[PDB]
Amino acid sequence: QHRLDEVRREIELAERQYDLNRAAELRYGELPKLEAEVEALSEKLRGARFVRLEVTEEDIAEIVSRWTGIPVSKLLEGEREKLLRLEEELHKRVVGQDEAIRAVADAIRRARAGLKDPNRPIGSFLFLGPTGVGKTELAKTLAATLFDTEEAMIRI
Amino acid sequence: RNTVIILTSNLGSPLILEGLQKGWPYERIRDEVFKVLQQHFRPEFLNRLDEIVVFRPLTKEQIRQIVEIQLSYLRARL
Amino acid sequence: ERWTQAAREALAQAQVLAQRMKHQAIDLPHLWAVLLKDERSLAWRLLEKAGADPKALKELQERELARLPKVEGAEVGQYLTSRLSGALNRAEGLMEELKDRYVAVDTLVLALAEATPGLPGLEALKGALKELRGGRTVQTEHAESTYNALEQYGIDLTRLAAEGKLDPVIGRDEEIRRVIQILLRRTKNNPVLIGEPGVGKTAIVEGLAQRIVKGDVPEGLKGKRIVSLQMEFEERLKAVIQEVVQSQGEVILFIDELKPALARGELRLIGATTLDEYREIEKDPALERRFQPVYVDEPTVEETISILRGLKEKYEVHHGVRISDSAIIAAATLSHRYITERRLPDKAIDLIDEAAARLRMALESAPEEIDALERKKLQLEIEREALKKEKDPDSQERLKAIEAEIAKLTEEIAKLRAEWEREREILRKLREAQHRLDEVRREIELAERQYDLNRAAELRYGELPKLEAEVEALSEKLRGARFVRLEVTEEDIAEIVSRWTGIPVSKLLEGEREKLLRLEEELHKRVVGQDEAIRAVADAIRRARAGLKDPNRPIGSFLFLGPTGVGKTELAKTLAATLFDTEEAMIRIDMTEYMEKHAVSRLQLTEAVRRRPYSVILFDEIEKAHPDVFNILLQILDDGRLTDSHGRTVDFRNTVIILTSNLGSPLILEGLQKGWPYERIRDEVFKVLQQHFRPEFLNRLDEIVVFRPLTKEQIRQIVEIQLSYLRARLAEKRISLELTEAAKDFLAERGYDPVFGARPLRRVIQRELETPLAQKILAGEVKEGDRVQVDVGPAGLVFAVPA
Amino acid sequence: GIDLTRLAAEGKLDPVIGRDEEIRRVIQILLRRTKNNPVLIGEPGVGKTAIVEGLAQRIVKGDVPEGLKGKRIVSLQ
Amino acid sequence: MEFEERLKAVIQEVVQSQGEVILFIDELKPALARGELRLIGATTLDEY
Ligand SMILES: Nc1ncnc2c1ncn2[C@@H]1O[C@H](COP(=O)(O)OP(=O)(O)NP(=O)(O)O)[C@@H](O)[C@H]1O
Ligand SMILES: Nc1ncnc2c1ncn2[C@@H]1O[C@H](COP(=O)(O)OP(=O)(O)NP(=O)(O)O)[C@@H](O)[C@H]1O
Ligand SMILES: Nc1ncnc2c1ncn2[C@@H]1O[C@H](COP(=O)(O)OP(=O)(O)NP(=O)(O)O)[C@@H](O)[C@H]1O
Ligand SMILES: Nc1ncnc2c1ncn2[C@@H]1O[C@H](COP(=O)(O)OP(=O)(O)NP(=O)(O)O)[C@@H](O)[C@H]1O
Ligand SMILES: [Pt+2]
Ligand SMILES: [Pt+2]
Ligand SMILES: [Pt+2]
Ligand SMILES: [Pt+2]
Ligand SMILES: [Pt+2]
Ligand SMILES: [Pt+2]
Ligand SMILES: [Pt+2]
Ligand SMILES: [Pt+2]
Ligand SMILES: [Pt+2]
Ligand SMILES: [Pt+2]
Ligand SMILES: [Pt+2]
Repeated sequence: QHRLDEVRREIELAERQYDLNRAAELRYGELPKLEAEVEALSEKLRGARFVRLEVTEEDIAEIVSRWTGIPVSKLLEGEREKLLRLEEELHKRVVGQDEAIRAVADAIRRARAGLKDPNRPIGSFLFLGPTGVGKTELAKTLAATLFDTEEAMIRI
Repeated sequence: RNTVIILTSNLGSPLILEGLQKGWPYERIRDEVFKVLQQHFRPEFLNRLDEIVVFRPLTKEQIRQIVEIQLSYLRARL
Repeated sequence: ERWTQAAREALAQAQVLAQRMKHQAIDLPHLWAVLLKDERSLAWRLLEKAGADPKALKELQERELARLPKVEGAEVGQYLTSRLSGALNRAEGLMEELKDRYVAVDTLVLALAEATPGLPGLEALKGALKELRGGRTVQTEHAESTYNALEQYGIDLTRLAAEGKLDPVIGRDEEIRRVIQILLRRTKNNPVLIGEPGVGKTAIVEGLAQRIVKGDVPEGLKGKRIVSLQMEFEERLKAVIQEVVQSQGEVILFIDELKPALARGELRLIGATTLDEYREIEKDPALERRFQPVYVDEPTVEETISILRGLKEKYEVHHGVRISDSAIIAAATLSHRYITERRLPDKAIDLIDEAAARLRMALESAPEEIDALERKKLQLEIEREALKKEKDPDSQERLKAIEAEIAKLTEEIAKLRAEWEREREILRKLREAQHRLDEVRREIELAERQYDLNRAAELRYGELPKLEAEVEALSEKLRGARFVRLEVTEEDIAEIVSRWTGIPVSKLLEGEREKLLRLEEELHKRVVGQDEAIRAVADAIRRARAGLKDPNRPIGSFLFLGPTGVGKTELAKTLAATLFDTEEAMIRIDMTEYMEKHAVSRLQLTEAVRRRPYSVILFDEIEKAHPDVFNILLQILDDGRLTDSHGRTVDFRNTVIILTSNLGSPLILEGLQKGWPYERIRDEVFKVLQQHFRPEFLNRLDEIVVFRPLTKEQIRQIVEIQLSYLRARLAEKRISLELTEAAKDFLAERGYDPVFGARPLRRVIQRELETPLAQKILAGEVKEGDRVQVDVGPAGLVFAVPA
Repeated sequence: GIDLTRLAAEGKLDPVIGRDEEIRRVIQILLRRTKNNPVLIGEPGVGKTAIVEGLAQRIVKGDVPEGLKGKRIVSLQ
Repeated sequence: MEFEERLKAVIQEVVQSQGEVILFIDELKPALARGELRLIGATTLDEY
């Protein structure tokens, strides 16, 4: 990797002095091997009982979780997976009011997927009905389940 | 563009409840309730709403179900 | 003409002073009094730097003036004392002894310094004056002496106007004349220009400036000088104001945006500000002695067009391009019709100026393409270097494809780089021609101001002729040049305009004429059925333009009657879009809500209209409104204007007023069931109307359109046009959406409702089609480019990709 | 001051990517007689400096038009 | 912690160690902008 890097500065430095000479053997011959050498060793570690040269989502999600909350979601769930189980997740905290969940869920799904004007909120609703039977709860739960946190709520 | 806008109100509450006691068709309720709305909200508004969701009263069972989920935190904290 | 404007003005100053104090002989004390205004005054500087303290001089000099006789009428400022005249003529002898082509104010101080016993002699004085290192043999119309407060913080417009520096202001004779008039008033001589930003208030002032320099202005202003002040601060401000008063009204001050020198009746001022900003000024009885307001109204498109044509020259010269008249008209029209922010004069120009700017940014068109091939060349140029060293002699030496490319590129490069030089050069001369072609028009006008028609003829002949054609050949030489930073056209304008709105295809192309003729088509592209309504509305509008109706009324006023959700609001919306290139041109008034302090809550209406003259105004449930509103409304239908809270009326002549109501709906429906004659319905329904609406109202309505229920097929047609967007939306993902007639029929079915109309269709299409389709897209079942097939079946619609 | 055009020359600066407009815009303003001193206005972390050092790299590559072709950018600290 | 005379003598001596020596300032900037000198700090919030 260090060579390949040095070799990149190397080449570029030639495509300035016009010394096509050097720049030649570098871009063709040098860079080729080095690029295969590293890609060779990389692959040479596709299996490592004590190593992983790879940096992945989990790794990212983790350091991200370190600054926020639960990699279980930050990571794992992808918008797609999340939006499909949406009605489930919501019901884990909001009892009944099925009509509400579906509507909100469908609206949001209909929102992503790109079937609505991009210049609008993901979804807008008007909750009607009795008091203390779901409304604010659903609003809270939505914030959490959809945005991985009840901190994503803003009340007026 | 990345926000969800929820708006609450009790404008149709009474009528909605009434529609549930007299047990008349949901559609009859929604329409009856909408009219009321048309009296306190500019159509431009009601028309730009993705949905007009109607929450209803809870059933003894649900209430118990809520008790359960409510107990969860206690279980957890304990 | 003979002495510099500086000294020249100094003399006039002294003369006017003589008059003010009612003197007979314009003596030295007068000249001193005006020359020694501030510490900054040149006469003061030069004198203090020589030895004699100016203050004592001025002090003692005014003493003499105070010890002079009070004459009368024809004896005031009757003549020049022998001493003064002598000094004045001695000043000329001193200018020749210095090489100054004219008599400046400093050379004038020496002369007087000689005619005044007690202060420094030539030797000392010439040395001090000399302590300003040359530059006095310059021009006569401007010696450029930056010493005094006025010259320090003020621009002398009359000066620029003198040297043809000001832009040709055209089309505001009335406002200028009014300003002139006001300055002559004894009671209120300080005119303030009240107008909106961009209207051209300052233009008025500089326009007046030019007239003064041409003697186009009456007496009393004939020699005046207009100075524009431009925003310890007050320390210098006072130094300025107190210096204008010492000029003795011979200098008018112009503030683009105090009382002691004013109320005293010695500070002649010209203002300019907003309406409301001036209203506050109208709260100081001592000041608000009525600065003689002069409301400069925003020019019409035609006027704006003339103005643009005026500066046409300047712009294309100061920027080196060619602004076609076509583009000019566009800048005026398009702005006045779709630019809600600024007001005409300004915005139109900004458009022309801003559309051209892009041509300047369009200079880096060569390097980009030249270097684009350069790098691309080095790519293959270095690639060969590797194929030259062969391990495969008769397999690698077949790089004749790459080598050939280098040549071509070496060709294209040598081409464009040299070809570019043409454009660049052709421009070189052109810009020079436009400059001399200007220096000539300046020279000529000059002559035509001093009867030296000698030059005015030799130039206007042959000379001028050349440039005009030379700077005409050079332009014709830059046809479709690779670097066209010349012609500015409609497309260019329309584009920058579209950048602030939408679709040049219409903004541009579409001419009111073409648009008004296809009106019924366009409307039907979005509104299904209700043919009677479209026709009526369309004909009313067409009848409106063409000029067959009172100019003082809205373009068209209507009352939509009939069922609900069958066209009314849609037509209203569609109209706004099709007629005003945007649904943003709509303004709704949900009357069913304004049931309280209504009147007050709309002078809101006036504002929307105020910012968007061309717009459709929709009043829902008109019957629910209270008599109060009908007045504001009725006032719109008549005279097509309206007075808001503040006062400044808003223009409604360019609006379309649609009013809805369900007053006859039931009867209308009944008439359709019992299938009785349309005329029988209309008449029956009209009676009802006559019971809730004042005849004055019903009579001032261009049409009383009646919407009717939709037919099964109409719905389907709506379903189709409704699907259009979904499609145009799914298009962004190359996803096609073909539905079965069965499917469409299903939506039509579920979509329409007897009492609600086609309102439900949307919710239906959303749930029955969009919701499912969304799940498929997120789930991945529907990918990019797929052609989604939709058909009916049990439990609702079913989808199918390909298969 | 740190010579960015030099760090670019030696290939020390990291690859700025995806900001053609802004750069070109600056390239422009850096040639306008009236106002030739362009100021980058933006929130912290958006990549303002990148724009500059990005421009630096172009100069060293001749990727920049004429009039800046040989220029040297120095960052005062 | 002529003052800077010795300070520089220190900072320039840590860099010559080649990152093999970490400097710890309990409660400099220049030789930190260009890119060099591995440092570990510690302070109150406001300062930072
Ligand atoms: N459907 C539900 N599922 C779970 N908990 C519920 C539900 N409905 C109501 N609750 C409980 O009731 C309280 C408030 O519920 P919520 O739906 O936010 O009603 P509310 O209309 O916001 N009340 P308030 O803001 O006080 O006027 C919380 O303690 C909830 O746990
Ligand atoms: N009558 C006119 N003749 C020529 N140019 C004009 C005229 N009126 C306005 N303009 C142009 O419009 C711009 C502003 O003109 P100006 O007369 O200063 O108006 P304004 O209303 O005072 N602007 P503001 O000070 O922002 O409120 C300049 O670019 C002028 O060239
Ligand atoms: N003639 C029509 N052409 C096209 N779309 C129509 C038509 N009639 C009704 N619609 C549809 O119905 C909805 C509203 O139509 P509109 O004509 O504005 O009725 P309305 O006056 O608003 N009644 P409501 O919505 O019930 O208060 C929109 O979804 C329209 O697409
Ligand atoms: N266009 C880009 N290409 C590559 N890296 C970038 C780009 N823009 C920003 N960065 C990176 O983001 C970080 C900050 O970049 P910078 O250009 O300094 O932005 P900033 O918003 O100005 N912050 P600051 O200078 O500290 O006020 C550095 O790590 C950069 O490498
Ligand atoms: Pt393996
Ligand atoms: Pt919350
Ligand atoms: Pt007097
Ligand atoms: Pt004279
Ligand atoms: Pt001010
Ligand atoms: Pt530009
Ligand atoms: Pt551009
Ligand atoms: Pt609208
Ligand atoms: Pt009402
Ligand atoms: Pt109203
Ligand atoms: Pt220290």
